[PDB]
Amino acid sequence: QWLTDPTKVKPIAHAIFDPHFGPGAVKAFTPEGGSGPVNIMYSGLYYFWYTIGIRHNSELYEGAIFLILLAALFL
Amino acid sequence: IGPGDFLVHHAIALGIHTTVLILVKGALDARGTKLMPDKKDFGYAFPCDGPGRGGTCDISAWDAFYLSMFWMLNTLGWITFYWHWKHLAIWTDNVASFNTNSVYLMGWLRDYLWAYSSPLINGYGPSAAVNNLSVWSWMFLFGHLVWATGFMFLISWRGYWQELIETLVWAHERTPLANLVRWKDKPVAMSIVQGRLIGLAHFTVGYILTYAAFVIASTAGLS
Amino acid sequence: PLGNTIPCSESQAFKDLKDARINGLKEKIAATDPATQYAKDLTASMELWEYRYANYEKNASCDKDSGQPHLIVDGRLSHAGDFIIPSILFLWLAGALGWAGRDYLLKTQNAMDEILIDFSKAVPSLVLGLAWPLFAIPQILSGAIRDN
Amino acid sequence: AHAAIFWVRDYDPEANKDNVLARVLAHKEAIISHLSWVSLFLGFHTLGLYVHNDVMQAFGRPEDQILIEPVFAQW
Amino acid sequence: TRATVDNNPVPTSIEKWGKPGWFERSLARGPKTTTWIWDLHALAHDFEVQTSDREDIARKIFAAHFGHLGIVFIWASIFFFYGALSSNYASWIDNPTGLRPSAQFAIPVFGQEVLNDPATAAKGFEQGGIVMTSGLFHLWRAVGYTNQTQLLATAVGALVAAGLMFFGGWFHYHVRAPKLEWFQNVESMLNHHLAGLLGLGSLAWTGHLIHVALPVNQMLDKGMKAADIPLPHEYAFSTEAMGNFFPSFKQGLLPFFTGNWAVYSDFLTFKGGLNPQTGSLWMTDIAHHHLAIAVMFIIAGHMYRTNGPWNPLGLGHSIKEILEAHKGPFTGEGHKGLYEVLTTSWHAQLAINLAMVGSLSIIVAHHMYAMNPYPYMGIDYPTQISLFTHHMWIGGFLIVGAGAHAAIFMVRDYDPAVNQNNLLDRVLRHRDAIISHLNWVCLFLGFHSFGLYVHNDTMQALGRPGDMFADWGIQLQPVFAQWIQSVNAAAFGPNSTAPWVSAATSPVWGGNVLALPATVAGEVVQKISIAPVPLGTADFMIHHIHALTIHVTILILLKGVLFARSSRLIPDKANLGFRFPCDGPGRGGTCQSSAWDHVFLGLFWMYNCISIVIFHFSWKMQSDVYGTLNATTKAVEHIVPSTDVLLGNGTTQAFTQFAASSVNINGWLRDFLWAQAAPVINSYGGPSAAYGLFFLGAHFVWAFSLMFLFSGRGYWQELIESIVWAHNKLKIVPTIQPRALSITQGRAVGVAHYLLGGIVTTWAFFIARFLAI
Amino acid sequence: KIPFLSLAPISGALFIIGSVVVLALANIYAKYPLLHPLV
Amino acid sequence: GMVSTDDFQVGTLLTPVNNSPFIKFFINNLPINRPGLDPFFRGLEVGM
Ligand code: CLA
Ligand code: CLA
Ligand code: CLA
Ligand code: CLA
Ligand code: CLA
Ligand code: CLA
Ligand SMILES: CC(C)=CCC/C(C)=C\CC/C(C)=C\CC/C(C)=C/CC1=C(C)C(=O)c2ccccc2C1=O
Ligand SMILES: CC(C)=CCC/C(C)=C\CC/C(C)=C\CC/C(C)=C/CC1=C(C)C(=O)c2ccccc2C1=O
Repeated sequence: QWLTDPTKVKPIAHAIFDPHFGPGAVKAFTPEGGSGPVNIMYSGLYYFWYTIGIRHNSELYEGAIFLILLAALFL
Repeated sequence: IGPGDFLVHHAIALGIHTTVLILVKGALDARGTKLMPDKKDFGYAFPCDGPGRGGTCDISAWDAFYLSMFWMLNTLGWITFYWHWKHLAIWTDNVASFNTNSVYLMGWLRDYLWAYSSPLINGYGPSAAVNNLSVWSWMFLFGHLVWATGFMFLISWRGYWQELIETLVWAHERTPLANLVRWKDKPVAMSIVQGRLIGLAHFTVGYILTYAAFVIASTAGLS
Repeated sequence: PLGNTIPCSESQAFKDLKDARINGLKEKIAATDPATQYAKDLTASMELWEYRYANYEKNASCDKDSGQPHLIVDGRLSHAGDFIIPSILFLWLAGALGWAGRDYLLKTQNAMDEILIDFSKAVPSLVLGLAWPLFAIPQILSGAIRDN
Repeated sequence: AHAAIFWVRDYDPEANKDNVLARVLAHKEAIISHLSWVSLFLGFHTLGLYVHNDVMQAFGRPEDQILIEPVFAQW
Repeated sequence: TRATVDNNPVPTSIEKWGKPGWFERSLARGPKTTTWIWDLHALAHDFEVQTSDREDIARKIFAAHFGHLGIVFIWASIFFFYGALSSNYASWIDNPTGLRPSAQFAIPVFGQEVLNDPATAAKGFEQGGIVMTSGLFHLWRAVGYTNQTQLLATAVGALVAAGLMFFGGWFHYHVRAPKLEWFQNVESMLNHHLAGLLGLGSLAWTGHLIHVALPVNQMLDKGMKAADIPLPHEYAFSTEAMGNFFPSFKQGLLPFFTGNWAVYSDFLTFKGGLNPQTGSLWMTDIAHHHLAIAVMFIIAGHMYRTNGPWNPLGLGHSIKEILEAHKGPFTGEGHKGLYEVLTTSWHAQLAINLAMVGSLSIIVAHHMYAMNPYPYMGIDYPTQISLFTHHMWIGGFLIVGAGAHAAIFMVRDYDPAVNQNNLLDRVLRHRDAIISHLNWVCLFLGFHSFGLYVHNDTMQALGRPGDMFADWGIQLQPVFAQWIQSVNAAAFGPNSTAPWVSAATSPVWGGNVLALPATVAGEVVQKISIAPVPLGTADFMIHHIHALTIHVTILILLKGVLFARSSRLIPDKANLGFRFPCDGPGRGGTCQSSAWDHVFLGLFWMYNCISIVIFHFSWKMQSDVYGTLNATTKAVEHIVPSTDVLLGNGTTQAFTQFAASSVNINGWLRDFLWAQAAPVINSYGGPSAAYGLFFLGAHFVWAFSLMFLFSGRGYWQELIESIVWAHNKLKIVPTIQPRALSITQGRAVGVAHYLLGGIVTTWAFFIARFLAI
Repeated sequence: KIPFLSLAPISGALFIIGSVVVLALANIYAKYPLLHPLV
Repeated sequence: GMVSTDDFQVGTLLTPVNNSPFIKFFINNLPINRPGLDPFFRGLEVGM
């Protein structure tokens, strides 16, 4: 969804499960068109992954599998 | 670039050079000095050689690491304060604010530190409901708390806490229902180097989280 | 006209800060009694400030955009009064103080003379501080002391 | 830090006899006192020009502050 | 008795002026290093390590008292000269409410003349000036100054009095000095400091109020200008002039000698609280005050027994028999020994006296905002913030010195033979129970006040405003304090517990908002000097912060006192002294084990205590008392506005800014410490630009302290080894050896700069905020 | 050596006070300059 | 009278908070100290 309009919708780091949140913080950390509270990414990984050529979440998934198995290889 | 740029680059040269002074001083004096010519036999981290010969507090090479850590934090504070204000003055179409007020330090206090705090400290409030910057507001006050908690270990030192823990040990061994529960390791005060290192760790953690909370919530709260 | 730098004779913003200060001064005189020691002080400040902006005008001080005088330090002879003349003045008077104190130590070598100042050996130390290069250069060319 | 840790635990003055490492241990007071002079130099003057600029904005005089263009970096 | 005084102990010479450090044996050998210099200054007023004779010690303390009273008279003269030459007092007497008071200007040099405020410019003082916050002018208007030449006469008389105190010090040390037997008759000195010092002092002050201060304030309140009479409404020859102001009884002092006291019920009244016209105490109540406590102080100086050549005189009490009569079965042998303690130890007396005068200055800070003493004083808000803040800080410093000299007694003047089974001995036998229980109640107060604040930060951040300890959430109502407000508000009328009171104790208890005429450019009446001060959940929380900080400062200083001589760690600590750095890195490390270090730590904890007190006062007075009456329908508009607190359902509720925002640290940061610091950082180019410069300079001094606080001297000494090498390479050799600062003195420099930087930052903030609005 | 003025605080403090007065009157007489004038 | 110590080397005081007979009856018959009780039942009553 960030690839369709890079310039206004913000990168999302991860989604929040905090049981301490009241209703205001649940509405606060939810973006427009979002189903719950998330963290807005400020580390620049979306721009990194765009420039190195990732366009799908399945490529991010095979990247995740490859780094867990590469870590398992180093352990 | 202009003259506030000149002044903060000399502040940067100051910070790097003083941090190098403490560290090269801690490296080259580590084996021995005139106050302590056999210091290498006492290792890297040790408290002191006691109150004699005038007094020997912070005489180890570990201690010049320890004191250079505050200078590195202050140096890198001046560096990222510079980067942040010059870029936020570019990003808000207000480069005349940097070019006028970066030469004097109430401009740094007011037009950088007081002015850009406003979306941070209004992250949560009684009259406006919370937004996404309330976590950076809580992290900002958290880092103020952790940084100031460091100052306890940095300023107050050991033998107060050892005498205080001796009263606490008396209070536990004479309280019924509760002297029947005993420690296995004897409660003592933290060591001298330990009090320095824990005070540094709190100072440093509070420094990083205070600045990270401000540099993210002030820049994300421009709009 | 250097980088981010134009002189005072063609700077618009220096004229704006100039006539803003002179106008705010002239309604500060023009609303008061001229015989009450406030307004004489404001006319002295007005004359002082006219020749302060005129001296920033006539010796090529340099402004651009924000209008305040920006000092160029290279060793340029056009901008010699920015750095080079207060350099020679600082080395003269600070070498005077350092050489006077150093010579005071070399003639006293006594602990009572440091907390209780002997003026008969402190003021001519200051007088030879006022001519310190003639006594300091050939002791650089000779050498000080052998210590490691 | 690990420079100083090298100095306490791993340096031997006999195998390193009169190499460059032993010579900068030999004239250590020159390096420390000259870093002391650089640090005091930069601090006295940077703080003095900054506090000058503070007094001049305090006294209503922005055109009396000391303003030095960084001529070497614009070159 | 009998005033047994020796003749000429010390010849008057110049020979010891050329020898600094004569008074101590290690200093007398000459300066060899630089620590001698600091050892010259730290031992200058320690007379007990200079001479061992307690008599000569007592004479040095006595001549020091005269020299100090001389320096205080020099300071008194200095503000009387400044009020008498370069003030606006000839025009401030006609406009006390629309003219800002000033007695100092900045001369036409370096551009400082923007510091001259043009709201102080009036006739005579036509330059502008520095607005002062001491409230000297309202004091001066209340005691009857209408003219600057009599202010000059007070200034000359204070210089003459400074010269008299210096000649008294030189006479009673060098020419004719008293012995040790003169000092220890504490009965007579108590009898002549109650009846003579306090009793005749406030009796003569009642005489000043009746003859001078009540009629001049009645002329200033009835509407006439500075053209007054200062000499013809006095004394016998214008006795009828006492009848022209407010009817002097029937005739003369004849109804004083005949006993009908009710005809003086016009200038000795018991009316009650504050005057609506001037916002201050009624002057007749002030005169009847100082007379009633004057009388009861002359009764108070008739208590202790003094024997001499007076025949029937000599009935009364010895203090020793009273102290040795109060024994108890819980407390062993009671107060026996405490008379010998308090008649042979100066530090024990100084500990009691610093505790009492610091407590009394804190008492003074409360009661002078609470009852406004001086005309048009409570509406000048920088003076209110400044005198509360001033007397709070002086009070906290003297309480830390009380803990200091109690520990100095316990190091130096403790004798086990005198203190056998008394209260002082058995306190030392269960000092672990006292300090440990004190440690527990400090933990309880800290969790149950600060964790409430942290909880409020958390629940307001998480979007749960109803989960907050606040007045809109979990209410923590101060029901005892609110009940005492209801009792002191309700006790004035008929059929009450004080039946003949017209206007209660103070309006802060819950009765009526009081307002004063003032200009403020071209406005209307406004200017609430004083209002009821309501107590809610935030007041519960801030008062338990205050109980926390008081109790930790007690814990530190009292742990310094009771563990001064010995501990389980160091049993021989009294041999190590009051002021030693440590006993080495052994036993784990013994850093800051001396009782001096507990004074050093209790100084910062006093800083914490008094800073939160003056922060409570600034935000509290600003949020619920101080402000404006609106020109339409007389509505109260405070200095900071009301906050509409968003509730959890969606609606709002109006609270004041202290009631809404002082329940967490984010509101303290934002609405108190970010919002009200806008006039100290925007003050440049104007009359408050110095307070910006003091604000930044005090931030510098506070941060400069932390080099000395967080470091230690072995670093600095091997650094000075490298700098001393650089000096010896160029033949620049001081005979006085460049040393690092000592451990105790580095701690002292750090606490001095921490205290100077924080309190001057806060001073700059308070004055630069309160001059603006 | 004279009494009370040969001491290091008096000699030092009158050096700071005399220096700031001579510097001050140098700022009045040279009209508080920023630089040295060449023209 | 009220405060004795009954072993004066041991750092404790025998006080009516410490040594009143009903306080000793209370503390000494709280379940951790009440005699004749297996440790499980002491834990049981403390837990309840
Ligand atoms: C006779 C006085 C004198 C002289 C000739 C020097 C000379 C020197 N100092 Mg030193 N110093 C002095 C006094 C002096 N100092 C005093 C009083 C202090 C304590 C504040 C120091 C603290 C100091 C440090 C920490 C360092 C030096 C360093 C140096 C060297 C480098 C230049 C510099 O940094 O200036 C700096 C000067 C100061 C920081 C001190 C300020 C100037 C003082 C107050 C002047 C003393 C006035 C004296 C009372 C005059 C007497 C007059 C007489 C006729 C009665 C240089 C050879 C640096 C070095 O090691 O270089 C390699 C170094 O880091 N100095
Ligand atoms: C009004 C402006 C002003 C003010 C208030 C100061 C103030 C100060 N300067 Mg300074 N300076 C200025 C303008 C100013 N400077 C300018 C425009 C220059 C450029 C030329 C310098 C260059 C300069 C140097 C090189 C040094 C200072 C130093 C100092 C400090 C102590 C000096 C002293 O007299 O103590 C008493 C005197 C002595 C203790 C001995 C005299 C030493 C003099 C200052 C240096 C002479 C040595 C040698 C001949 C030349 C050095 C070689 C150099 C080219 C690297 C002091 C706080 C010293 C410092 O900062 O410490 C680190 C120092 O070493 N300044
Ligand atoms: C190190 C930092 C620094 C530097 C480089 C300067 C530099 C300057 N300041 Mg400044 N200032 C500083 C720190 C500094 N300041 C600080 C920290 C403060 C706060 C206390 C101030 C507060 C301040 C004010 C309020 C003002 C200045 C002013 C000035 C300027 C004029 C000085 C002058 O030329 O006099 C004149 C010099 C001469 C006429 C040369 C003749 C010298 C004679 C021969 C000897 C006098 C030297 C001395 C007294 C030694 C005695 C010698 C003996 C033989 C008698 C100058 C550019 C003035 C200004 O207008 O700014 C533009 C002014 O208004 N400063
Ligand atoms: C009636 C008040 C009173 C009196 C008579 C004394 C008397 C004494 N005290 Mg004491 N004390 C007091 C109140 C008092 N104190 C208070 C209110 C505190 C809490 C702060 C203390 C805490 C204290 C400690 C920790 C110690 C004493 C010690 C002493 C003894 C020697 C002190 C000395 O030699 O002078 C020397 C004075 C100095 C070296 C001055 C220090 C520097 C000052 C504080 C900085 C001033 C800054 C200024 C206020 C503001 C800035 C201005 C600046 C910018 C120019 C002496 C018997 C010492 C002792 O050994 O007891 C036997 C000691 O250990 N006192
Ligand atoms: C902001 C920094 C800071 C903090 C938090 C403290 C905290 C404390 N100080 Mg300290 N102190 C400080 C600065 C600080 N100080 C400095 C700078 C100095 C140097 C002068 C000192 C010197 C000092 C001395 C000499 C003494 C203290 C004492 C105390 C304790 C007081 C008891 C109390 O308040 O109850 C409760 C605790 C708090 C209010 C701290 C915050 C607790 C939070 C709100 C609760 C956290 C919830 C939960 C535990 C978190 C779990 C999360 C999980 C992941 C771990 C307390 C723990 C005194 C003491 O020991 O008495 C008991 C003691 O005598 N301090
Ligand atoms: C630990 C702290 C410490 C302390 C307290 C001192 C203290 C002192 N040091 Mg020092 N020092 C230190 C550390 C320390 N140092 C370190 C770390 C170093 C580096 C290694 C040095 C290196 C050092 C040197 C090289 C010297 C000192 C000197 C001094 C003494 C200066 C006396 C003074 O200021 O009056 C100042 C007196 C004058 C300026 C005399 C002139 C006054 C005239 C005659 C009066 C008439 C003028 C008239 C009023 C008109 C005024 C106009 C004017 C412009 C002329 C003083 C006792 C100096 C000394 O020995 O004494 C002279 C000295 O030369 N120190
Ligand atoms: C296995 C494990 C770690 C379990 C967790 C164990 C559990 C329940 C809580 C963790 C302990 C905690 C939270 C505190 C104790 C630390 C302590 C002895 C502090 C007092 C002390 C202070 C305050 C100083 O400033 C200071 C400065 C210089 C030297 C020494 C000291 C010093 O001693
Ligand atoms: C008229 C007048 C004012 C004359 C001034 C008289 C003259 C000429 C020079 C006087 C020298 C001066 C002004 C200061 C020296 C102080 C000094 C050696 C500090 C280094 C040091 C620092 C930085 C710490 O943090 C620290 C922490 C814990 C223990 C020790 C230390 C320690 O040692």
